[PDB]
Amino acid sequence: MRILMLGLDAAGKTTILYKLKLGQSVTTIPTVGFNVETVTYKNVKFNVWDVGGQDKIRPLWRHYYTGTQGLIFVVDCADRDRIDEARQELHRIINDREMRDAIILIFANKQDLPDAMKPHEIQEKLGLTRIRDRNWYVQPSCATSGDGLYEGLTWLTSNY
Amino acid sequence: EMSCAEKLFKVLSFGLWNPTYSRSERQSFQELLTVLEPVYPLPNELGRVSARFSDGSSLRISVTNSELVEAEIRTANNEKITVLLESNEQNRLLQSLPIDRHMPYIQVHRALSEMDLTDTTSMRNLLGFTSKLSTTLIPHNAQTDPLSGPTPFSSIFMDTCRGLGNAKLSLNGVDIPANAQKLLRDALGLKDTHSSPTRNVIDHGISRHDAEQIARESSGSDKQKAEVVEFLCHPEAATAICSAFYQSFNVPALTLTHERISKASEYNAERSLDTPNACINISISQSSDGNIYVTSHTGVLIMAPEDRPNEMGMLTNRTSYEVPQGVKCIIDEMVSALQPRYAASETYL
Ligand SMILES: Nc1nc2c(ncn2[C@@H]2O[C@H](COP(=O)(O)OP(=O)(O)OP(=O)(O)O)[C@@H](O)[C@H]2O)c(=O)[nH]1
Ligand SMILES: [Mg+2]
Repeated sequence: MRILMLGLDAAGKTTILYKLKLGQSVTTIPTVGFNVETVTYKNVKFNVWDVGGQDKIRPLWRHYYTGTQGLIFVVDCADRDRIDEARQELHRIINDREMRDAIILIFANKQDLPDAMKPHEIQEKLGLTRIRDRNWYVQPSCATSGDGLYEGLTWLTSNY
Repeated sequence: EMSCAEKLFKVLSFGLWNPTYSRSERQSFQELLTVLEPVYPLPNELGRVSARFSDGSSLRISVTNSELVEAEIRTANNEKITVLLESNEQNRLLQSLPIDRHMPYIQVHRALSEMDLTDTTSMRNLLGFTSKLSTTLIPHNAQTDPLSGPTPFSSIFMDTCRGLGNAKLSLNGVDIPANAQKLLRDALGLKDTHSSPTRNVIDHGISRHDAEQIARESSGSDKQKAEVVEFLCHPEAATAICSAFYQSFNVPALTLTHERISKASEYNAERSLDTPNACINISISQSSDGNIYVTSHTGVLIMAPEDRPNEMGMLTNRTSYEVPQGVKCIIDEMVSALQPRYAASETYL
């Protein structure tokens, strides 16, 4: 099961990548190119693809779509100023013919934060609510703790 | 039966962490690891290190851009030993050298057995081990590049005057101690409130005189004391010494970590412990071509990620650059000449 993690920069994708790859949270750096690493979980070897989410290098992810089976969209639930800038990237992502049919984990990551946006509001504020013909599950997480992540795996695994 | 240089490399090779040593062993390893020093690397190398021991053995390690390791040892009895090898996963000879690496996250070390972070002195000693260890590059950023900002080096001579007396400081491998350090502070004209050095120190470096005293009062070998003297007597010396104490070199790394830094800082004030902010550790080298190379480390306390509550460690910021031969200790010139590389480490217990 080849996985592709997508999201805006500074969402915590890379952090989740190594929270899961190393088991312990590390201090990440602006991902310039990409990372990829493999994670066996419950006899299942995810193959996750981390690509820089900076405004700049956004349209290079399509170079990655062909193969994906689950769109982990990882979210910074404190940054509300690009909440729209990101409710859109989501629609563009799965609309592109590449990702027509694919289960969709949503990491409401950065919940430990004060102004932590609730998991349901995430569902709402992304536009996830009025959409069907589609597996889309919302997963509250803290990437630096580990919260949610291995429950989100459960969904990827389970629902596939 | 072995020279210090052979012992270190063997230890470095086996595993500087492999949990077996008898403390008496570790303690004597840290000792050896202290003389190891980053020097100017070739454009095709990750970095290069060099050491001169009190038994006349000498250790040089190159690491090529493709993490390929080349070692040279010269013994007590004029033996020449070349070693080829790759650091892998078990050894990680690479983690155990003061070199910068390209990685998605800040390299995490562990400390040796009974190392603590409990006081000012246990801190300089953690830095004493972290400053010989590997770091991860933080890619250049106009926003955090302290040389990018509007006040570049503004605090240079205050940090210098302040850090002098209270740093680990190495000139071409020779340890400059606290008094020699204050002596070098005076030699620059910097015990002063907040003046700049003499127009003499600039342009002429230090005087032969001050230079001799300084090296005289410093720890190491005579031949090495002579390099110190000759290095001091150029202006690039001042440039290199002063810029090395520059406090904002840490900005990129603090940019990444500031909240777990704040936590570490808060976390100590609740206890009533009084350990300082930064611990400073500096290595300067002039190779025979007269090239000058600086590696400056600042260690600062920092909390582990939330998944490891109540665990404190050290964040080791390395800043490295050559001081091209022609650059005197004035702002505009150092702003345009120096091209600091920034890299950081996190070390825990
Ligand atoms: N408070 C909080 N911060 C987080 C969380 N997850 C990640 N971060 C931080 O947010 C910053 C961005 O995390 P990264 O994983 O590097 O961001 P990215 O998504 O990989 O962005 P790019 O590297 O540019 O592609 C990092 O400093 C993380 O430590 C979280 O759950 N809570
Ligand atoms: Mg990233």
